[PDB]
Amino acid sequence: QQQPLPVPPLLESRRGQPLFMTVQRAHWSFTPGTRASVWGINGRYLGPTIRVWKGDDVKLIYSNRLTENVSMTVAGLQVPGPLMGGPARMMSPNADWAPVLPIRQNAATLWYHANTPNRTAQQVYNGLAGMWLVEDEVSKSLPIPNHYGVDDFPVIIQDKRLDNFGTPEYNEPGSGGFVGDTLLVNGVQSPYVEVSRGWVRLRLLNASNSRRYQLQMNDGRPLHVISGDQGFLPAPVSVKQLSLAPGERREILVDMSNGDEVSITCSSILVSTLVLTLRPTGLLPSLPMRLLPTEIMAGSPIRSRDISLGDDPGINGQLWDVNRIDVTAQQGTWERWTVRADEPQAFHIEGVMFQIRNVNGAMPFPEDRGWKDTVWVDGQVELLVYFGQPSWAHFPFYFNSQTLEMADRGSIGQLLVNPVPR
Repeated sequence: QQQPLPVPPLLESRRGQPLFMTVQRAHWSFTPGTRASVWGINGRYLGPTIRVWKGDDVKLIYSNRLTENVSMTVAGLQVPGPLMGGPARMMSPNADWAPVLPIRQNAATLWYHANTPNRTAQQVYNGLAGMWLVEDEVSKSLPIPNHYGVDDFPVIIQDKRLDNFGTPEYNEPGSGGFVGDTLLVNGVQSPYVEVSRGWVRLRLLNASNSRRYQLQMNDGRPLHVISGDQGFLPAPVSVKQLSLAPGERREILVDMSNGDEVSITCSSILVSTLVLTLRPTGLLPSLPMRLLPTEIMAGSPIRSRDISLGDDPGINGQLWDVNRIDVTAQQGTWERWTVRADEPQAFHIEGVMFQIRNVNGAMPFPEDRGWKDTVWVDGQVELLVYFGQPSWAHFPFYFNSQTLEMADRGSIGQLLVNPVPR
């Protein structure tokens, strides 16, 4: 018998007031199993789901109540380098950080997490992560499920290794990324979610240190993808197996009208491949033919770049160097980036949005044709990157392996985006 899917509380303003985020040990009552502690935001394991609106200027007030330094970031958020932030905006124990974020991007499922240099893998694993939703006029008008915690749920996936009491424990891997043998969704092992007989929206986010998931429905039906690291696809895409690498987000719609139960499923070997069970209640209450009003146009790349990742920490043969700018781009411009990895892993770029143009010389799958900020690289990919945000030498954007331990080990590069205007 599984436990109910925990629904992170929705944290939004509306009154132009600040969103308070206290990084702290989770309450025992939110901690599994019953001995070791875990972390989160505001007393929870993991954090609340933030919801903001395109056009808002949101005041975030972070407070660090942990015994070590913590820097927090919103992955996929389009803001200037100094607002990201990272090591230059790190919070010492008991200190705070109150940035004002100008939300200007389209609707998307983003996420926030600790990005403390050297401690990212451990801090995210410990529970320093949560979902971040951007809503806009488009998402508000779409005929899709949107009642948060009713027919629209966050699905935060993490693979862990539990101690003798059922509490996730971390052991730094000697090589590569951390891999667990137990799946947790929103902090619970293979939970179920009770839904009515209609469409349900799941916002899938891979918040694991390194594991890449290959998701499918246990009854063989297709997964109807509607987004989108950086937003909606032009129209829904129905796939049999969905890849979800660390840091990727995809929103799917599941039709529970048949009144039957359906589960999403995925050494190294997992104790269970059960991700989330959609348990019908018998209650009664398609999909849209188009999501985005326009399959948005991409610009002409003025330059190309080549990025190489491997089984050894570093990018392009170099470890991350805070003093070194690896790429200098011009804001408002487009570039073609070729990313290669002989050791399969996800790749993330801060301060941009990109469209995958080719995967190993072939077309990318439909679910991968919208705007993104994270990509699974197994061989080579070609990206059409847009630099819509500015950054500065001491507040650069990072591009990195999404394998958390690898990033911690130096698989990070620095991107300077000269401001336009200036």
